Amino acid sequence: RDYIQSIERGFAVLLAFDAQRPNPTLAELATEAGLSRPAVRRILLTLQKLGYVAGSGGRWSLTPRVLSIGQHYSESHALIEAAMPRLLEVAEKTQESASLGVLDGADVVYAARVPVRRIMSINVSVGTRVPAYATSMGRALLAWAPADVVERVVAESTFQKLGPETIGTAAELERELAKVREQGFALTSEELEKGLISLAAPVHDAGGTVVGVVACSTSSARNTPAQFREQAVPCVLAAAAALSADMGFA
Amino acid sequence: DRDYIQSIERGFAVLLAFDAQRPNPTLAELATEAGLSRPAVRRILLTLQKLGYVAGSGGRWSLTPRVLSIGQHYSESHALIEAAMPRLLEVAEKTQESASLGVLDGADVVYAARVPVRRIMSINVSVGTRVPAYATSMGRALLAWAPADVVERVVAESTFQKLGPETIGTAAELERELAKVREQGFALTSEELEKGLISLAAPVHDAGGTVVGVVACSTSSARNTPAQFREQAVPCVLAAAAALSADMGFA
Repeated sequence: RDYIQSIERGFAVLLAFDAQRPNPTLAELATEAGLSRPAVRRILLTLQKLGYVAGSGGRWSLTPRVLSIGQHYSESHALIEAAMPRLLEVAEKTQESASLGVLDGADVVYAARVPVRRIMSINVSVGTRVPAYATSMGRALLAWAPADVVERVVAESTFQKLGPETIGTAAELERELAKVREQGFALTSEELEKGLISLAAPVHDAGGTVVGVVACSTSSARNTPAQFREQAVPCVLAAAAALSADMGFA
Repeated sequence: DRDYIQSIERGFAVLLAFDAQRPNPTLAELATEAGLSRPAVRRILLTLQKLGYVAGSGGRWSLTPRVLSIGQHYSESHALIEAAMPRLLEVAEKTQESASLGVLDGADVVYAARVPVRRIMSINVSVGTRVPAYATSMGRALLAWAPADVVERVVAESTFQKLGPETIGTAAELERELAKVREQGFALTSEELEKGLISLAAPVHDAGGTVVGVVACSTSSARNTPAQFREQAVPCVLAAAAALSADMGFA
């Protein structure tokens, strides 16, 4: 009708790949994608012609051309490049990795990252997805968002218990959103994962629309939430403010 | 069995039509760029919208962040290492020197891959060895075309301590070195990491134009002068980096 299911299946094949299993057979991909082998074979051959996969010896690999499509999101969103120097200022000051988060349905996606080298690794790459309900980024992105947006997120939010302190209910989400509006930032402790503490502050575009958040995380082994707030809040808010200015916010 | 699904090609053609020049384009702008009819592109946009990859409003369209999540199903570093091996062997055979792939990690360069040669008196590096970006050919070739914020991080995290007789000691000096590298197309250093050690590195690119590593090669001043080594080794360090760049889809 207006729905091209093969496009869906094309993505399903790409997403069936595991970063840690770089060279699967057709059969492994089709089982992962939940698609028939003839479907997967035809998709693979198309993706190969387009330069996204390479096939050899019954096995298949992604190519770097697979990162190229993602790079178009960044190229067409100037906030990403502008973010980098501001995130570096956060990472240097705190010695904690600094990120730009953007809303994508019920998830937040890490759109840009300045990592710090520890073994005590708070591990996410660009394109990593985390639920909005359970994160500081989520809350700083939803605190000033429309009610319909929020409901649409809530409807899709699994509200899993991910850490010892993860909120349970949407009624509870709403109480955290209220705090964020009063604070001007979100703080979460042990909600996305055991031992994980995060701050995030909203970034505004020229219209005063919250288009992203500057975020910084620590381990509870390094700081208590109150310590992390006292230490890191000033530079997280200053980074978001500058980034907002960069976008033409007044 | 047809081995080709056109609408998958068209889906990508539409996704790729969004860029710095078309951040929020209309249907007509997208259809023109993709080389497709507007009805076809309309149907593809509506499918991509349902899948959460684009968002449409007021006759204009945007990529959502969802496309970012595709790349995380890939390790480029693993792939670069695998593709590197044959090219590094080529370099080791032509130069008679251990050939390495270097990658950037913060202010350090890591020896990601290595093809060693056999000498009694040897240049000793294992995979995983880190050397500072500020003091090395590999560092300089990894930084010379890197975004300002990447160079800025290195600077903030570098000690700039003297390691060999000729190590640069300042950000201003590093910056001058990087300009020389942009102009040369490769880095050459001598005596900056250790007395008697001379090094060359050339940048490697992937499909998206990003410098993803360097092909590198070192010698001893007992076997070569810096000018001598640059003569005999640069051509094939360059050819190896260019061949590996191609393996990685660089146009």
